[PDB]
Amino acid sequence: MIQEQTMLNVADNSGARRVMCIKVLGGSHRRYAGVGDIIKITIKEAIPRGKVKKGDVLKAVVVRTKKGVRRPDGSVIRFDGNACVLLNNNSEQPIGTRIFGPVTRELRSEKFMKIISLAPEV
Amino acid sequence: MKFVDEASILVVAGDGGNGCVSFRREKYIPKGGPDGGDGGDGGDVWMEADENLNTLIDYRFEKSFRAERGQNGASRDCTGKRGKDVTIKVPVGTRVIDQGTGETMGDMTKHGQRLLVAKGGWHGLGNTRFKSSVNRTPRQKTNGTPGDKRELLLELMLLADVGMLGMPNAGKSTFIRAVSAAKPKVADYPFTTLVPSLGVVRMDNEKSFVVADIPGLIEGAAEGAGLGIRFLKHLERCRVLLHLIDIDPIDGTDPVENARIIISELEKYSQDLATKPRWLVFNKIDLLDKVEAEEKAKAIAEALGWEDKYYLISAASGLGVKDLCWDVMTFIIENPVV
Amino acid sequence: SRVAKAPVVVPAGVDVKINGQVITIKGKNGELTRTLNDAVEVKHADNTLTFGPRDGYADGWAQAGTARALLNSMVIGVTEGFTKKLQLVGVGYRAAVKGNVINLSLGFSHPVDHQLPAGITAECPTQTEIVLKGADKQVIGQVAADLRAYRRPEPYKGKGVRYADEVVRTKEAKKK
Amino acid sequence: QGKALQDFVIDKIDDLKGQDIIALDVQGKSSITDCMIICTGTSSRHVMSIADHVVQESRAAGLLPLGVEGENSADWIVVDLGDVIVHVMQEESRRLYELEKL
Amino acid sequence: MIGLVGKKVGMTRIFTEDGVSIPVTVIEVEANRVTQVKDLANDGYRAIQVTTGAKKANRVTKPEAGHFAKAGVEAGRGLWEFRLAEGEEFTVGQSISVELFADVKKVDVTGTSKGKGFAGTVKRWNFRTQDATHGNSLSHRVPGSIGQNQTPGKVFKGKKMAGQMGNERVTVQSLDVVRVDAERNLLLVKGAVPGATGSDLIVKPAVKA
Amino acid sequence: MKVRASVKKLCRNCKIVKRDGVIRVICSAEPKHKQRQG
RNA sequence: AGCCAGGAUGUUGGCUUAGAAGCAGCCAUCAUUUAAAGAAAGCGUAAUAGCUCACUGGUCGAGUCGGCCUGCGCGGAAGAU
RNA sequence: GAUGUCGGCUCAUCACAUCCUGGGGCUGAAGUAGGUCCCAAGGGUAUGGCUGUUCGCCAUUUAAAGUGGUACGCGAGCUGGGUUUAGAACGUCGUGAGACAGUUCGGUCCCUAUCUGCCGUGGGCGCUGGAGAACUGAGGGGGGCUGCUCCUAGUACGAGA
Ligand SMILES: Nc1nc2c(ncn2[C@@H]2O[C@H](COP(=O)(O)OP(=O)(O)NP(=O)(O)O)[C@@H](O)[C@H]2O)c(=O)[nH]1
Ligand SMILES: [Mg+2]
Ligand SMILES: [Mg+2]
Ligand SMILES: [Mg+2]
Ligand SMILES: [Mg+2]
Ligand SMILES: [Mg+2]
Ligand SMILES: [Zn+2]
Repeated sequence: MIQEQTMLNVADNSGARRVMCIKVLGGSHRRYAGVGDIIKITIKEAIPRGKVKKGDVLKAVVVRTKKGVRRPDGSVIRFDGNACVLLNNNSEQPIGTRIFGPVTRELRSEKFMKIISLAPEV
Repeated sequence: MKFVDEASILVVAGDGGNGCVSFRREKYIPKGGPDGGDGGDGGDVWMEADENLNTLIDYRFEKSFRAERGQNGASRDCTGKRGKDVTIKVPVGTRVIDQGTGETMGDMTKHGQRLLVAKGGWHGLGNTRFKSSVNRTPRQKTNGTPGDKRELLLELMLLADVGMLGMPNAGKSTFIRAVSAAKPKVADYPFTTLVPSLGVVRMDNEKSFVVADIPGLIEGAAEGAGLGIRFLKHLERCRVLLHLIDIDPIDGTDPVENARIIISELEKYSQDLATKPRWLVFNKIDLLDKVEAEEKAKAIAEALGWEDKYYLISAASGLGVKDLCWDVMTFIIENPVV
Repeated sequence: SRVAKAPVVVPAGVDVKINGQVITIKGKNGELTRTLNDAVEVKHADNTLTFGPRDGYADGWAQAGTARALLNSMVIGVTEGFTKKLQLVGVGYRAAVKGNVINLSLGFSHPVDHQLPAGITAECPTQTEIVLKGADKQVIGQVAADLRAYRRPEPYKGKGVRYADEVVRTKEAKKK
Repeated sequence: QGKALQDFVIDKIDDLKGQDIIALDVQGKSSITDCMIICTGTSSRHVMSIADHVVQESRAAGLLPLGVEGENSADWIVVDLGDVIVHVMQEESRRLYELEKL
Repeated sequence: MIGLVGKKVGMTRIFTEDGVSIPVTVIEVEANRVTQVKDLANDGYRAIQVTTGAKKANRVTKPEAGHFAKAGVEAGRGLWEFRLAEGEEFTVGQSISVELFADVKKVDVTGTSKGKGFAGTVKRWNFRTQDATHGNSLSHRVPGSIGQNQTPGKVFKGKKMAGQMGNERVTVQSLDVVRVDAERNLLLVKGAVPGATGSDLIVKPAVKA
Repeated sequence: MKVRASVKKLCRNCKIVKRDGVIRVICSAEPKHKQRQG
């Protein structure tokens, strides 16, 4: 799963490269973040010319998980690497203009169409 | 709902915490030392500017806003918690004035701007903070510094885009009913409205403007003795100042004289309102059933000599209401300076 | 006590039966029966009903006068009847009666249905007007309170249900 | 519904004065839809009004939208009409998010 | 109405037309035969005593043999009582089939869960294991404190510690039934039921909404 | 409504009543005068 | 105490007053026919209106009103196995 | 004549002077959201950085991150960071031995459960001839939390927000 103090990659071109999931949203005693969830991240590595800087705190949406995603027919969607899309703090909207890599269909269920629309895969 | 300025507020900063004179005694240590936690910092009252608000109706009762007492310093080096900040919701453009040698602390500029009005009291140091070689068992305690007792006056100017100026016989209040749904008091007697009221004209979802009606003024209003000229202070912010003139007034019977009497005190309020592009329209058209209506309109328009575009409307129902609003909004677009 | 010093008189065509401490005032407008407190006595006499207490009771005349009040309303309800007036004020407020049930629409998300007692009837001369007809003043008062409790008026606009003669407070409230 | 919702959506957007209507026939490049419509919004209130208009007519048409995203912010709002995604966005958002790639 | 009593044979998934896999539990039910019917006059409450399966004649002793012979029923694995619902009636010796569960669409399954033996505090009551390092000595899965100081001076009843876990009656409520088979005597119920394979299960219509 | 040990007729339209063994004040004119804990 | 009625006449008293007709401000607060009416206490109207009050008449018919002293009670009265 | 102290971990229990959820009164309660008071203890009641810290400040969530009692609950359940016997050093005091409710580095936490208690599981006997089953229920225990979205409805309210 995805929990606090977890190194995270980025699935967008916002400017970050490595972030830290350090707080997961959703309710009290929230232990894990699934494939579609709102999490709080801190930038650990970013391009100096990018739209975001080092140490910034903002919201992210999970895209890919190591453990996988359980389909209603006992099918898992595993991945090699954990990635997220960065969002503005006040409004949950994508910051990056593109998505790099595959995205699961589960984001469609939770009404995340910004990531699904401009993603050149599933 | 309605627009009322000149709100007053009393705010007090949270008093600083109080330290405690306590000593530490343990199982094998009869002489442990002065162990008394310091107090907590007092609460702080803040100011916040929101775009949504445009009135001070919530502060015409001048409630007393309390920042909670700072938590007293507890024994065993337990520091008291600071009181939570108190934030008061304030519109944009308000003036902040103190009672007694008061000055403008700050002017609201944009949404989210924060202004400090009263800083909380400092915490009271416990006996842990006063031990030394001279005195090894400090019994002295310091009271927290008191909070700031301050009187606040809030002055707000009108945020409307269109302001009305006309005689009490003119249908200023009833024109709001024709252009919006605000339901102000309308009757056949002078000085029906006592305070300015707001109104929003939304003919399309994308575009809209705010229009406010202002209480009527008389010949003698210039020097005073009536409602004064103080209600024209809520102007100079409107992009356009619509002017209503009552054709063939029932009790006036002097259309030529009273048409230009508005400009008389308009040129004498503070700076003649910088001669902003005030229009000129007539009302009570339905009273004149036929061609006599606009026949007199040109007769009374040539007396002023302005000769610019004039609109013949009746505030009772339609008849130019639906087309004058578009032209008012058209003027708004090319001029974005407020 | 001193109210009970004035005995009541029953009109013509009213039958009164005493079977111990139970009083029946059955007549033109239905049949009703009430049990007493076992401490106040009513004596059969000429066309007039009197009340008195029992010796050795602390309350004495204090509670005897109570029966003089309730029995007074009993003869009124069996000859003249009891009328209760309730009116609806506010948009989206409608009232209708279907048999022994009043249909209510008071801005809720579901219709409101009320079941009436056996001896209570209601009429709707207007969509915002309900009139209650009954034989006992206590029963209609409870029914009127039940209707009122759903939408007790607020003092800002007066929306809700109210009695015809009831006056409600009006507040010129302006803040927030 | 197929090949008819393409004209149905364009009619509804043009009914409320949409500008620069473009239809992308993404038959196989994307694995979620069959065609896409992108339209411009003059102002923030206009974008919300366009989005509400297309959703409301869809319910009367007989198709429930799967969801919308740009509710709080009117910079870019999407409507999921099943096989068709319709994007209506402001003047600025059509250049920062360049939707000619698909 | 009443339920049935049967035996769990295993668990299997069911594939729907849309591809959704429904994991179900397969319960075989033999045609239960009523051995007694109770009445208010004799016992003061209405219930029917049923039996299922078959039992070997040698194992069956005389006392229950007369019990079965009185009702005209052969030997059975066990006996159970189901409470009636104020209007339903059964007769002695009537066989109970399974097709009556074609409308309940919600069943309650009761059975003896698996026996885990003497279980520790961590396994039974889901306690928190203490630290395995930082100097900890001989105390990892121990319960820890079990009370306060001398002011209570005792251990309260119902305190959570180690003991026998499982091997007791467990009820799982509001279980969806998927399919019922009459000619094969199978009942497909969605979810997992208590007990091991081959254990006796009691299925009843759901009492909640 | 205010609940306090000391209860008195604040205005001329305040009636003192004993309900369920406690002292209460009912104001027919306006409900600000309601008291308890007499 | 309830109930049924009356409760004005110069007079919108003078001034400031857009409006002060009793009840936003000050003033005198006298004086007319009456069983009684105060340019007057409260609600309401910007102000007129519209409700009361002080006070009077009629039915009803026997105790009513408010101060003291004293006995016994009520609330005030929330803590941890 | 003795490890027994503060903090932390595990395990909790009780009171209500109620933090949230629940039911209301008043309001200077248009609505959402708030202010104060009454009833209500069924359930729930945060993660990290700093410091040994309880407490606090900070960052970010939640409906909330309640106040207290229980040898400031709990070391024959654990930890030994604080303090601290024996070592050493700095500042100060004293000629000095040394000292300092001054600081810094390091520094042994024993017990196989007799009784009450509690968690489970059995043997004996009784229930009036014996035995095998199946049940009613006198009583006892467990559980009772709540966020978000949609319809109602952009409806009531509100000039609009
Ligand atoms: N037939 C007709 N009567 C009108 C029209 N406009 C006004 N009136 C009449 O003239 C009266 C003038 O009063 P009103 O419009 O309320 O004036 P106002 O705008 O409130 N001015 P102020 O606030 O200063 O009193 C109205 O009450 C109405 O009887 C009109 O267009 N047609
Ligand atoms: Mg006006
Ligand atoms: Mg529509
Ligand atoms: Mg919206
Ligand atoms: Mg809106
Ligand atoms: Mg909404
Ligand atoms: Zn009162």
